[PDB]
Amino acid sequence: WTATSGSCKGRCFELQEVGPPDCRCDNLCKSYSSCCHDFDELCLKTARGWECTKDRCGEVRNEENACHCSEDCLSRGDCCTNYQVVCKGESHWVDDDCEEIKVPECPAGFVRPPLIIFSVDGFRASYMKKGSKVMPNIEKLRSCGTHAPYMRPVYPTKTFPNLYTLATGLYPESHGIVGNSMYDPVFDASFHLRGREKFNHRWWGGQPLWITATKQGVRAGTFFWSVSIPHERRILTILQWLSLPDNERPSVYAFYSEQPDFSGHKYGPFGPEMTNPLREIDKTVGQLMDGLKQLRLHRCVNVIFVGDHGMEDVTCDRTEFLSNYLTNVDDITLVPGTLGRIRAKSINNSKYDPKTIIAALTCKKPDQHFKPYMKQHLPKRLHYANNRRIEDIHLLVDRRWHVARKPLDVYKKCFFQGDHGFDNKVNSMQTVFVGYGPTFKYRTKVPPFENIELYNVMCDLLGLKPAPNNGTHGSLNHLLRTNTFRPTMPDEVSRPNYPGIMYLQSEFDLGCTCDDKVENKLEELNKRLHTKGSTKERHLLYGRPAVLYRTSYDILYHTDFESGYSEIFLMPLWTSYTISKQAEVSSIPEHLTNCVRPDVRVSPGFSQNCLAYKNDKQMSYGFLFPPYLSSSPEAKYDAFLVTNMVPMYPAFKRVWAYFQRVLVKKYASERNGVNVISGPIFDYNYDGLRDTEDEIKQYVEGSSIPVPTHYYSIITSCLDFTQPADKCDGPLSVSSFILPHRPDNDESCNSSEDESKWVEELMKMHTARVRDIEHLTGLDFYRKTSRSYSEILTLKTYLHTYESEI
Ligand SMILES: *[C@@H]1O[C@H](CO)[C@@H](O[C@@H]2O[C@H](CO)[C@@H](O[C@@H]3O[C@H](CO[C@H]4O[C@H](CO)[C@@H](O)[C@H](O[C@H]5O[C@H](CO)[C@@H](O)[C@H](O)[C@@H]5O[C@H]5O[C@H](CO)[C@@H](O)[C@H](O)[C@@H]5O)[C@@H]4O)[C@@H](O)[C@H](O[C@H]4O[C@H](CO)[C@@H](O)[C@H](O)[C@@H]4O[C@H]4O[C@H](CO)[C@@H](O)[C@H](O)[C@@H]4O)[C@@H]3O)[C@H](O)[C@H]2NC(C)=O)[C@H](O)[C@H]1NC(C)=O
Ligand SMILES: Cc1cc(OCc2n[nH]c(=O)n2C(C)C)c(C(C)(C)C)cc1C#N
Ligand SMILES: [Ca+2]
Ligand SMILES: [Ca+2]
Ligand code: NA
Ligand code: NA
Ligand SMILES: [Zn+2]
Repeated sequence: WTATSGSCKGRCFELQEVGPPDCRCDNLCKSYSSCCHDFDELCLKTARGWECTKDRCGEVRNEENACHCSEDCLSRGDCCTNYQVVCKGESHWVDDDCEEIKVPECPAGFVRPPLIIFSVDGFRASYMKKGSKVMPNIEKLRSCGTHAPYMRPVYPTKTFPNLYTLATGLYPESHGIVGNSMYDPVFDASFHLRGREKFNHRWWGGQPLWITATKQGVRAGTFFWSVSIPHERRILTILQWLSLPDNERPSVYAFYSEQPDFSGHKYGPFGPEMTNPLREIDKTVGQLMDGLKQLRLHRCVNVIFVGDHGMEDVTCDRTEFLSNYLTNVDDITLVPGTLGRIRAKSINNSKYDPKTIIAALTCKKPDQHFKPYMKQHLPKRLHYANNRRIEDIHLLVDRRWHVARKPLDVYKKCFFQGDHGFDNKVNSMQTVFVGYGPTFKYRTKVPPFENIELYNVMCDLLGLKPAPNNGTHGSLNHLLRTNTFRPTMPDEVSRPNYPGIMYLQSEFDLGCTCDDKVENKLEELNKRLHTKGSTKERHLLYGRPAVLYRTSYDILYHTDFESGYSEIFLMPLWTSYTISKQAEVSSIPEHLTNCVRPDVRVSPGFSQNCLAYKNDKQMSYGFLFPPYLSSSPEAKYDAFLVTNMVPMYPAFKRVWAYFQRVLVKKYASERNGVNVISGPIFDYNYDGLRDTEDEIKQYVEGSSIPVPTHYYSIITSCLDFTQPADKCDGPLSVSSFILPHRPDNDESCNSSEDESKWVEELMKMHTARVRDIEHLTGLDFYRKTSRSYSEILTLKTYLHTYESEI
C-alpha cells in the first residue's frame, strides 16, 4: 500500500529511495505503483517540447515548461540542451573539431571526472560502420576517443544478463541473472520480464557498480529508467544532477535506451526502418554532449557508449519444434527461443528421464538447427552451468533459428524479424564499445574484448576498488591514458621437485611392456644433457607455468618436451613442446604400438599402471606429447614414458590423435612454428574451477588414476609470423581449446566421417581463453616473456573465435 497523497514538490527524481510510509518520486515509483499524486505534473513536464527556439531566448521563466530558455536557466541547471546554440551563438558539440583531452578540464569542486554510461539495447557492432552516415555524434565519440571494432557480450546474449554483467563484472552463472526468464527451485519462484518478482533483491547477486561506489563514498545516479520516461527527460535529469552542489552530486550516471533493440525485433537488424532509430539515438547523444558542453563538462566527463548484445535475422518460420522429436512433449517445460532450457513439468514425475530426452534430441534430422547438451558439456567459454537456475538440459540454437515446444506456441501466444540470445561468439551478437574522455586514449583503436572486463575499468575510472569479479584486472589498461591498475603476477605456491634417476626398472610392476631393450659416449653424454634440461629453452618458451595451489609435483625434462608431473593426479598438469615450421610428422613404429615405459625418475607408487587400462573396458590411454612429432627415432622412446600417459576414452582418442598427428603440424606450418602446452582438466562440479582431489567422480577402474573431464591446449606463436615461434622478439599470438573428454562423439553429428570432416569443427566450438584454462588448472602461464604484464593479461583474455570479418 502507498499513501500517494504526499507531494513530489522539490523531490523530482530524488536519489534516495523513500520506501516505507511515503510516496516516491524516484524512477522506481512507476514500477512499484507508488508515485506521488503530482509526479507526472511536476516531474514529467513536456510543455513546449525539448528544444529552444529563437523566440524563446531570454523568455521569462515559466515553471510549466519541459525545459528552459530564460537567462536564469544555466545557474538553475535546467536549460534545453540546445540553449547556448540557439540563444548564445554557440556550436553543437558535434560540429567542433576534436581536440585531444590531455588532462581533465573540470569546474571547481569536481573531485574527479564523472563517468556516464550510455547504454543502448540491441546495438549490433556493425552499426558503427554501417550506420556511420546517420550517426555523426556517435561517429565523433568513436573516431576521437578509444573504440573497439566490437565488444563480446556474455551468453545468453539477452538484455538482463548482459546489463547486469556490465554492472558486476560477473558471468551470469555467478550474478544469478541467467536469462530474461528464470525458475529458481530453492525459492520455488519465477523471474519474468513483466511483473514485480524481478525487483526482489534475492535474484540479483554480486555487487553492482552503484553499490561498489556507494560503499566507498562515491554517489550514484539511477541505473534503471522507467520505460515511459522519454529519453529527452532522462538526459535532462542527468544534467540536472550534474548541477547539484558537490556534496550531493553523483559521480557515476547511466542512461539506457530501449532502441535500437525494440525496432530490430520488428524489422530485423538491417531493415530499412532501422535508419530512424539510429538517427534518434544519435540525436540523444548530441543532446547529452551539448548539455555537457553548456555545463563546461565536455572535457571533464568520461563517457562510455556501450551495447548489451547485437541482433540477428530470425523469423517464425525458422522454428524447430520439440513436438517433432519427443513423444512425451507434455511432460517437459521449455524456456524457448534463441536458446532452450528444459526441465520436468512435474517434480512428482519419476518416469522423467534426462537421458532419453537428450537422446531423442540428438542428430535426429539432417539439417537440425539446435544441439542438445547436458549443461556441464556446453563449451567452457560460455561459463553457463554453475547455477541452480540453469536447467540441466540446454539447447544451443543455430543463429537465425528458434526452438519452441510445439507449433501452437508460435502462432497462438508472423510478427518479428530479429532476435538475439545465441552463442556469444556469433558475429551478429557482437555489440559496441567506445570510451571518450580525459581518462581514455585519444583516436585509439583497441582489439575486441569481453564485457566482463568493463566493471574493473569503471571502478578504475572512479578510483574504486572492484569487488571480486571475472574480469582480469589490467587486461584493459591499454584503453586508458591514466588510472591504470598495475597488477603483480601471483606468487607461485608450490615449488617443483627436480628428480634424477632414482629407480631401477625391476622395481616397477605396472604390467606395461615395451620393445625398447635395443642398444657410446658421443650420444650418451648428449641424452644425459637432455634429461637435465639442455633443450628446455626450445620447448619452454615463456617460463614454466606457476602452480598456484599446494601440491606435490616434479619437473621432467626430455629432448622434445618438458612436463610438470603431479604425484597426486599421477599425470602431468602440463606438458610443453615446440614444433618448428620445418618439423616432420612420423608414425608410431610397429614394434612400439603398445609400448609404455617406466620412468626411472618417478616411483612405482606415483606412476600409472597398464593393468588398470587393460581391465577398464571403457578406458584407453593417450599421450600428452605426441609420439608422431618426435625429433628422432631415439627421442621417440621418451614419448612412451608412463609419465606422459593420460586416460582417454577411445572415442576421444579419435579427436586427440587427429589434433596431434595432423593439426599441430598444420598450425606450425601456418604460424611459422608453434609452442604447445597441453594437459588435463578436472571440473566435475562444473564451477569453472580446478577440482581438488576429493571432488573427482571417476577413476580408471580399480585404480587411483583420475579421469579428466577435459583436455586443453594452449598454442602460442609470434604475432609477426615472419619470425619463428622460438625466436620471437615482439608480441605473441595465441589460440587455445578446452575439449570435453567424452566417451562418445554424439556432439559431432558427422563423426562417422573421417576426422578431417568434423574434428577441427569440434575444436573451434571449444575454443577458450588462456585465462579459462588458468581457472580450471590453478596454473599461471607466460611468467617469463619480454612483454609487459598488462599486455600478457590481454593475451590471456584473448579468444580465437574463427568467425570471419565483422
Ligand atoms: C567469477 O568471479 C566470482 C567472484 O569472485 C567467483 O565466485 C566466487 O567463487 C567462490 C568459490 O566458488 C565463492 O566462495 C564461496 O563463498 C561462500 C559464501 O558465499 C556467500 O557470500 C558471498 C560474499 O558476499 C556472496 O557473493 C555469495 O553469493 C552467491 O550466492 C548467493 C545466494 O545463493 C547469490 O545471490 C549469488 O548470485 C552468488 O551465487 C553464486 O555463487 C554460489 C557459491 O558461492 C553458487 O552456489 C551459485 O551457483 C552462484 O554461482 C554467497 O551469498 C562460502 O560459504 C564458501 O566456502 C565453502 O568452501 C570453503 C573452501 O575454501 C570452506 O572454507 C568452507 O568449508 C565452505 O564450505 C562449506 O559449505 C560447503 C557448500 O555448501 C559444504 O560442502 C562444506 O561441507 C562446508 O559446510 C566459498 O568461499 C564465492 O561466493 C563466489 N562469489 C560470487 C559472487 O559468486 C567465480 O568463481 C568466478 N568464476 C570463474 C570461472 O573464475
Ligand atoms: C547501464 C545499465 C542499465 C541497467 O538498466 C537499464 C534499464 N532502464 N530501464 C529498463 O527497463 N532497463 C533494463 C532493460 C532493465 C542496468 C540494470 C542492472 C538495472 C538492469 C545496469 C546497467 C549497467 N551497468
Ligand atoms: Ca537487450
Ligand atoms: Ca571444479
Ligand atoms: Na581399456
Ligand atoms: Na557422432
Ligand atoms: Zn531484444
